[PDB]
Amino acid sequence: TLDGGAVAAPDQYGAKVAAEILKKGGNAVDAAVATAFTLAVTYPEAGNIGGGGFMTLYVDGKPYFLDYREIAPKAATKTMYLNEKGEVIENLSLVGAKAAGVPGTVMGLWEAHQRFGKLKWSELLTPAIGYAQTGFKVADQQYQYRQDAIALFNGKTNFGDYFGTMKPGEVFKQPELAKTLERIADKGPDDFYKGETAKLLIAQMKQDGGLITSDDLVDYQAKWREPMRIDWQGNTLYTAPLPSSGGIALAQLIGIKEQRAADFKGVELNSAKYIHLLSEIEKRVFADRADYLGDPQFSKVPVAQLTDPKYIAKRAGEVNPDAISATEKVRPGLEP
Amino acid sequence: TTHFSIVDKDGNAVSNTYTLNWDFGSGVVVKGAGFLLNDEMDDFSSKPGVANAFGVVGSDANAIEPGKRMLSSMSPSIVTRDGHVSLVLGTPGGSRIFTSIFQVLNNVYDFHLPLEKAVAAQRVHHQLLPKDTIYYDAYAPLTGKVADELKAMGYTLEDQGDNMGDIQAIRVNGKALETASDPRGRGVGMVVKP
Repeated sequence: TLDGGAVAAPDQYGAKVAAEILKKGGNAVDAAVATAFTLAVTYPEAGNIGGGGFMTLYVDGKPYFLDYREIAPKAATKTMYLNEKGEVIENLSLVGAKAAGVPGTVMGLWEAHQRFGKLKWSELLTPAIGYAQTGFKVADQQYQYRQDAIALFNGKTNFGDYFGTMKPGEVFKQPELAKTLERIADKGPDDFYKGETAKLLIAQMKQDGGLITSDDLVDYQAKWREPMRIDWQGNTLYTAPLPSSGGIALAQLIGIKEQRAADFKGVELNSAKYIHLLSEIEKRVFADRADYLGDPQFSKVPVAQLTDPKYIAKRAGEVNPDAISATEKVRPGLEP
Repeated sequence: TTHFSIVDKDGNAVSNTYTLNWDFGSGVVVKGAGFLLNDEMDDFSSKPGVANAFGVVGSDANAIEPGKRMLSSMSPSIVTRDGHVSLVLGTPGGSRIFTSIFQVLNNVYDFHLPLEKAVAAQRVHHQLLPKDTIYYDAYAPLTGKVADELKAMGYTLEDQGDNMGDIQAIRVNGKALETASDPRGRGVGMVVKP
């Protein structure tokens, strides 16, 4: 088949770990699980076990998609981020415990591995545990993001208790995170959603006034979904369906650009004409994004209608190649 | 947010985007456990027509409800041709994620640029609201004649204050593998031989 495997990772540690797993005979999923836990240590600004995400896969010639996006706590309400007079409360949805959805990453990595991985679960966490125990060197830009974040948090959280000792180019260790990963390696997701880690999560919600409960954690499920499929020019793109907007967005971006090929003929990449045409398409994509898209089991989302080739053709017609279309006139495309 | 891409020697592929939402999420660490909690709730529409931290709006579909998943822009992607993986890619960037991927795909498939150049190339973003506003990053800012021409058309140009993505991609060319890590970030790629 191929000359080998490959990894493209957002830091050197994820790259190294993925490569070691491939060398040991793990498949792409084994490597992905070990990489995701590694970055939960070395890339805490985004790599995580307290967040969520999406995995797109191609295994033995077939496409798959795994949704481990966070879910609103049972106690969430439509106006929970508004004051008694209806105004949005500054940063209540962005900073502090009420900003958190129920985390899905540990469940997602488990489900992906149980279905498709080749190697023993616990050993996929040993790399990450090592980096948490013996540390990694903080990057310059990473520390800058740390500075910006701690200034934004403005003393409202316990962030500084755990990440305040980060210094650029110095080794940063995370002993409590090491133990948490050891529990996940030994017990599986049960530790996070039912066990010791789950208890520690609940205690933090009570300490900080958050909403997540034990029942929230016990009821969390990752979901396998049919990936979004987009075909053009003999290529087949598999990407994220709802609850991601990217699948429908890409289906419309590619489909409309193809319909407007004549306008793109001859125009150099990142010319003002190129950029204007992309903006004109993006106008219509985001008009539909705002009006129709959300969790697909909580409303009847007209996905087919928004990706039918005839709809794509109608929306492509709206593109104005010579001038900006009137923003207030860019409507949701299925609006009667 | 962050993204990684993996292909194994059997031709299987994983494209994985995951996140806390904003940098270090909510800033809340689980005492005793040591991990940060997300601030992913801001991806819901908190109030109809009111933009969230990425400038995107919503109403009923993306309104908060118990047990509901909040709308995402994360778009981990795998391109195939003739039943075989040909390109694995994804990126952070909030509401810029799928427009950045769109541009990389245009660079690879329409402009036929080599992978490293397609990923390093300037990317910009528009999203209807804010009105006629095009975003750029300090890595490859809009400048010179093109910026004047866009300004003259009626567009507002704005430095968004962070890099526009961090593409991590793998191209499969027959049996050969190529990686690209966005120069905007500190990523690393490796081809791994049996």
